[PDB]
Amino acid sequence: PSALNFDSPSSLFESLISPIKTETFFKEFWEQKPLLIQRDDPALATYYGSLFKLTDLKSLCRDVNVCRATIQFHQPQRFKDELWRIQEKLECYFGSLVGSNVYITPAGSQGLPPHYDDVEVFILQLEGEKHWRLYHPTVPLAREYSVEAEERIGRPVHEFMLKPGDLLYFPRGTIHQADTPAGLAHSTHVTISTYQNNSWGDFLLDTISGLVFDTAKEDVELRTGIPRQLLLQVESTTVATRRLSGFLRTLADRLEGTKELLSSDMKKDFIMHRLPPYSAKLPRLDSVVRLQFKDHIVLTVLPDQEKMVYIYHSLKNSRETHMMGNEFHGLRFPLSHLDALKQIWNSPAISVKDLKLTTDEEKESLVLSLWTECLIQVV
Amino acid sequence: PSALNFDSPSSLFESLISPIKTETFFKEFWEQKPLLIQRDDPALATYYGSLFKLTDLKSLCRDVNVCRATIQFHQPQRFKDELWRIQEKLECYFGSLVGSNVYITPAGSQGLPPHYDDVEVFILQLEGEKHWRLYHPTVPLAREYSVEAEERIGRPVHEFMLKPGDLLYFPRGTIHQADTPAGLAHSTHVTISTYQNNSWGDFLLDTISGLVFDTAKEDVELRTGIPRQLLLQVESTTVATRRLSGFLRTLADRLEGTKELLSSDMKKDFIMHRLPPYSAKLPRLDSVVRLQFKDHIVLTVLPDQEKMVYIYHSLKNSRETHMMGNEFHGLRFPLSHLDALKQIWNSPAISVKDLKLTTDEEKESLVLSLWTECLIQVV
Ligand SMILES: O=C(O)CCC(=O)C(=O)O
Ligand SMILES: O=C(O)CCC(=O)C(=O)O
Ligand code: NI
Ligand code: NI
Ligand code: NI
Ligand code: NI
Repeated sequence: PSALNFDSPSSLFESLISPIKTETFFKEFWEQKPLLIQRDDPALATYYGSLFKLTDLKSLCRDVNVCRATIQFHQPQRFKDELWRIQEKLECYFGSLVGSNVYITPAGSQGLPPHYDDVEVFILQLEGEKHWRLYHPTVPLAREYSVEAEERIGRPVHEFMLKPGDLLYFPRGTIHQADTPAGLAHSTHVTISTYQNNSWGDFLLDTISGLVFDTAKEDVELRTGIPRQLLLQVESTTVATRRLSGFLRTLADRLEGTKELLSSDMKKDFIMHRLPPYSAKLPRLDSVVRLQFKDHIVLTVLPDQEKMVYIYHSLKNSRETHMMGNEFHGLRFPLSHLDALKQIWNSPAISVKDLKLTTDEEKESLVLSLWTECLIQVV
Repeated sequence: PSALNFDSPSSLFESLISPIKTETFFKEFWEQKPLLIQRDDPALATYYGSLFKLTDLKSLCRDVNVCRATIQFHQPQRFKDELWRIQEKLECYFGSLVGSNVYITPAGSQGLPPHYDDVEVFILQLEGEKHWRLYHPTVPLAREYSVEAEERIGRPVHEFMLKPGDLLYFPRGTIHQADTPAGLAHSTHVTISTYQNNSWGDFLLDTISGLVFDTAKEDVELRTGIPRQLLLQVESTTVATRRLSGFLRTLADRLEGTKELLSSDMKKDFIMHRLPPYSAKLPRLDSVVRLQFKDHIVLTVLPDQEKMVYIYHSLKNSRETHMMGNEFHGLRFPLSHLDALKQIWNSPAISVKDLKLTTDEEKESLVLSLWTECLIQVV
């Protein structure tokens, strides 16, 4: 029960934070307060120790980093399978990119100075022990990374010692600092982070375009031009703001009677950069098929590059470049197939004929396209 | 009085639409209805005929185009000085890009089919005569260009014959079509268009980022994360919309007590692409200086590339590439100089000492920087 169960994405997250119940996690901890899970499991401790060892550093020696005294290995999932398998499922579960960093510090040495990150972290102690001290956030759910002055963080709210097998979680903004106790053993943990720039402010901005565009199609006021030279001014004018206020309110109202939101980049960016699935009968129109690798698929309606249904998937993504950000697989379809696509999605199973399409050739053609992209499966 | 007065941008627009008064224009015509200005001025007619001749086509023969029967020369201001001088001032006046196209059609031949443009046009008859027919807009102040079916445009609302010296204006969305009367003479006019994508919907979207960012800095709710897998869904959820509605309303309210709006790209794009000014004593701290080429300057506060005052100008822009869009001059300053910058702007004159800056070296240094960029002038 303490071992990681990779059956499903949700089954994995359950085991990762075991014995804490997921229901409890999201209810009292997630994006609220830190959660220390000290364990007593020799097996899990040994498992954890396999995720990344000091020696793994030499075997693989931008990849690493040194902070005066602390060695940081970036995105180990590009080489370590177990982690790739872990973070992959985490991405499916959270629906957000999930990267990780490894921190290695020698005995008796301090680590990075007091600071707070801009992501949700999941710390796993792999080797040795680390002295942690968490402080109250100066910026709850902070959006950017920052270091703070000791004269500002106040006094620790929670202090502890992590050892192999333990797991530490805390929301973005949580000020922290750690050091390796004097002695012989060095410390080694990996920090699995997610939910970066995945707030409502990001969602609002990632959907406001489609809203304005759809609304302006019926409100001539939005289609009206701006004052002359407005862009040449050095200071905004009350009218302009007053005007924009009404427009925001109009948008608001229209939204209530809305059921569609368009992702300008969020969806695309996620699928485009996420990890590929851990990978270490031909359909007829009489067949019964269903989506596979759903947690790796995404769809939206965008211009041709008129408006067509686009299917983006990450089955062909590179794990060697995950999160390194040093650089579009899918399918294009006419709106007429949208509903059909939505049927396939929700339906746990479905017959090719039941597709709400015009003719059987396209009824088949479609499922045949999806099949070549490894998205469809026959029963 | 009918001749074009290039003293100032505003003096030019006045002469362009002469004898119509600008006050009348913006009050009853601009973005409202078409305005036909038939004239009787042999001088102006001859002037107009110089702006672009059939022969100018050969002298310069993506540049041209042929539509079955109609020849379209694109962006003539890249070679014709008078036009460059005209459109430049128009850009200063409108604060929006101002491009132009030339249409040449032989006698007795129809032109493009019925359609409506997505820009504010200013048609100038240069040679010959053209039979015009305007129809009611099917999409008032349309945002995109489109052709319409004769079975839809209804019956002409205004019909006329343009001849050298005349000027025709109509807002975007105004359906139209023209043909060259049978005979000997061909038609030649230039269409000066502006205000493309310069609506409130564009402004809202071009400023919403800075608003959310500034608001989220005090509203933790905006900083809160989105539901898991929200980006993996195929259909929005009432909650999400309801949520976004409140956020829009919050933004609205905050705006009322706001006095600052940030341009994400609008300003930058304008200066970056506009035309350069028509171009065919060293300052001391005791000097009295004032901005020159103001209508060609713009400022905003953006990340370093922390937040610094950026000055962008178009004095070094290429007229040969204007509006061809087949591809950043300015200065960087610390916020501490912003107010000083704003002083220089509003002030019709000002002494270097009066700059609200810390020390005299920077009081001078600043004005010296601006001076090398050709922005400052001494009295
Ligand atoms: O190990 C350390 O010194 C601290 C690492 C850290 O800041 C983190 O895991 O977020
Ligand atoms: O000259 C023509 O045939 C029509 C040109 C046109 O559509 C325009 O000037 O907007
Ligand atoms: Ni950290
Ligand atoms: Ni310690
Ligand atoms: Ni037209
Ligand atoms: Ni005719």
